[PDB]
Amino acid sequence: LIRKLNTITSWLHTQKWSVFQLFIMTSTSYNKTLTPEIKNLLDTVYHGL
Amino acid sequence: LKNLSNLYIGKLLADIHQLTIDELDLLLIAVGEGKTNLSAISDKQLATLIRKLNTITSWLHTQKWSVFQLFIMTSTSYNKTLTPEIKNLLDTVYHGLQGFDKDKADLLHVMAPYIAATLQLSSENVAHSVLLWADKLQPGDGAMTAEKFWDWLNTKYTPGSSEAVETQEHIVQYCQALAQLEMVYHSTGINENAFRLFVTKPEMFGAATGAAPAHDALSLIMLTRFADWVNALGEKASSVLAAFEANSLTAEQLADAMNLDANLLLQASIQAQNHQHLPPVTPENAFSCWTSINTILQWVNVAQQLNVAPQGVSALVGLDYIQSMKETPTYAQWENAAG
Amino acid sequence: EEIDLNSGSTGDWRKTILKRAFNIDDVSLFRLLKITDHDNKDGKIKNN
Amino acid sequence: IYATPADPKALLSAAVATSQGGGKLPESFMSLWRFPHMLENARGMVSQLTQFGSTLQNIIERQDAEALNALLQNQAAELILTNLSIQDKTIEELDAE
Amino acid sequence: IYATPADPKALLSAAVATSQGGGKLPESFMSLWRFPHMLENARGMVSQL
Amino acid sequence: IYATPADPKALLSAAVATSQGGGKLPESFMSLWRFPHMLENARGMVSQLTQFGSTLQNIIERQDAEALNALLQNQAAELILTNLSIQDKTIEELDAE
Amino acid sequence: LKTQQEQTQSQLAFLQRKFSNQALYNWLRGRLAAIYFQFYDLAVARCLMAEQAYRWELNDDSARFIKPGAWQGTYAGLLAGETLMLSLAQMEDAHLK
Amino acid sequence: AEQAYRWELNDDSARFIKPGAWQGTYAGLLAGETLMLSLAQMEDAHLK
Amino acid sequence: LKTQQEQTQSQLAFLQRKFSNQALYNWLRGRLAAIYFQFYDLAVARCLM
Repeated sequence: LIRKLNTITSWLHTQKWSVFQLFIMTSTSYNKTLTPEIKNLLDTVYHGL
Repeated sequence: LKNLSNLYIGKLLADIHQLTIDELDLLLIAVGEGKTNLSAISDKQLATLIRKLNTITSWLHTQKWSVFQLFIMTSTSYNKTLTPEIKNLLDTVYHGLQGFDKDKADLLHVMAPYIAATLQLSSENVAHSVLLWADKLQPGDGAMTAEKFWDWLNTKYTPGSSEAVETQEHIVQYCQALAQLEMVYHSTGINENAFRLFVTKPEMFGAATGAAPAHDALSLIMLTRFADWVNALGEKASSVLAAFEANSLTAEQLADAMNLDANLLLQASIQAQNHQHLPPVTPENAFSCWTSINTILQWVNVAQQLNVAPQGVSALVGLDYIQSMKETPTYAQWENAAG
Repeated sequence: EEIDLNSGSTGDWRKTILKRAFNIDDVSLFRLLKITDHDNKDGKIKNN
Repeated sequence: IYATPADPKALLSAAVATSQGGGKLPESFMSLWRFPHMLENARGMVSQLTQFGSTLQNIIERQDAEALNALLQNQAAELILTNLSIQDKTIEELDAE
Repeated sequence: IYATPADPKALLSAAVATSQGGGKLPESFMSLWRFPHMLENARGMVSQL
Repeated sequence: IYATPADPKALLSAAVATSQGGGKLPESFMSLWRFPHMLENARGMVSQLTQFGSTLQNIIERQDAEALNALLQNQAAELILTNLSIQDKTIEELDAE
Repeated sequence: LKTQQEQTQSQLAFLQRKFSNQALYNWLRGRLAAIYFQFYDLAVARCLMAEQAYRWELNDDSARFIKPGAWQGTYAGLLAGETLMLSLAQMEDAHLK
Repeated sequence: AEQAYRWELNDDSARFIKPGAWQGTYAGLLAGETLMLSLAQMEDAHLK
Repeated sequence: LKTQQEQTQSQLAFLQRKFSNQALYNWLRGRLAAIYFQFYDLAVARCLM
């Protein structure tokens, strides 16, 4: 665990990323609120298909 | 001596906040307190007034705005002079609507693009909100609305005339009111969706139920702070705003948006509900009304400043010496607080 | 001795010392418990 | 005790999208024109629509460009005012020298 | 007493709009041509416009 | 012995192309129309096709130009944060004096 | 620097006083967009008339080429004309075949 | 074209062409576009 | 410099918020490319005829 944490910590520093950016990319817990961005997606695909 | 003392108080308020007397007056008008007879003010009101002036003045310095700029945004004293900008507005709208039929339109949606064209506005969605806001406010001596405006524009106004009719005084004030609200939108920096919600359902932002949304100094600060909060949420702002308009926002969602432990907001939510606040915080408004959100966030900000949990802050409030008259916190309770 | 680390618990001197030792609040201490123990169905631990 | 200055921070902005769905179709009308003719008429009308579409896109791009230039000039003005203050201080510094 | 100078001041300018409204339509004329012909001729000139 | 630092070095990036072959033709169809008619209709379709192609290229150029403007603007913000740290140290240096 | 301040103010006055200012484009955008939308409904109506004529001519009142949503409010109608042109082209192909 | 329209459909007052396409303030810009819409409306009315 | 940071952030917000932003063009490109492709097939069929 310590070794993995160090690898990631060093890397996030190197990439200039916060732990929060990592979390966004790695999280499997997804939002359920329907936002304008998705509404636009659904219309775009709905009509496209 | 009493009169001299009261004149002195007014002077001090101006000197303290680096305002001239003229500026103090304009600010007090913008605050809404200006109508009060300061000479016979209660002590509670005076202290409140100082706090409002302090808050607003600090904010104007923060925003780098003059008092005159604030005054322009808050004033209801619209001019009646008919200027080229308005003459151009009236001709554009007049022609755009010559075929307008209410049976097929709500009027506001039709005017929105012509108004945007004349207010130098980038989005008709905002123009829509501005016209709606103005109708709720009913600005000017004529208590003008878009429908009254249209009846006049279509019946009396002659495009290119330059003389029109005497009722144009109300029309000019209405047109300035639209410009005023436009400046508010732009200077506030509020998201278009957030703005539509504010105008459409002001209670979400702490308005008294059924009130036209205000554009006075306090309203402007509130909206500005809301906008700053949204920017802080950043890329997760969309989720939070969508859940604000749709009343689904909760602690877990906001905490995720703000990079907080949900337990921090949950505990703060509870303390906000346990403690008495002017707008009471209840489960029903904790994440729905902006003022309840601010209350919860203040519980958090204080807890953060002191590096304690919201529970710790609550315990400290509980040591209030006035409330202690019944609680009489024991030494042990104080030892815990110290810990 | 039991120490109640629920973030919603009130304190006592043992709880205060533990926070003091780590310079953290009750909300983050509760989370720390969950980091160390994902099975504990409560926030209470003994002072082992 | 030396009071060490606090770290600078990044500023953020949100860019939350707006949304409006598309339109419903109008009622069909039985025209007297035969399809091969009505098609051409519809085509000509669509071409005129696409021409307006192109024009509108160009107007929008121009609108945004002008807005940016106005912003930039105002920003320049603010920075110059600050620089004037700085230069004035340089003169005061020389008087101290 | 050192003559501490006043702070630099901002400049401003006015850009007041001019206003020229529209006019009246010219008198109409009855052409010898049927509607669809004139319609296209008008379309033609409007395109040129 | 002074620890002489290593020299700075250049960065470089790969730019490997993607590849997609072209389209296949659909089956030939014989319509009722004689050659010059269909030639003109085909010409019409091709002209409209070239018009869309022009539009697409213009969108693409704008798409990429805007991405660059956003990139550059984000980069400016990053450099400013570094500059703020430098200036803060400059003030600290004067306090040391 | 004072000169630069004055020059900056001059550039700004020019930028705001020239005919081709931001105000012009906001006006043009608004007015054209209003036109564009109305023109779009008329374009759709002719496209629909061609569609009904198509259905009449081939005795097949079920075929559909014109779909709702050509005008997307989010994007202010951009590419609505192009969308309709594709539908008309699809009809043409169906008719010929 | 409007007068021809009226004659064919037996109208005395139908109006599509309205004043205002030319706005001197804006140097006549979009006057053509304004007229094109009005002609399209005239045509649509004819077709229906 | 602090002011420049603010101005920089304002300019960025403008680019993100202006109508002709990156999202717009990404959308237009995608939608048009899909149209262009289908149009191409129809044009080819016409050419083959």
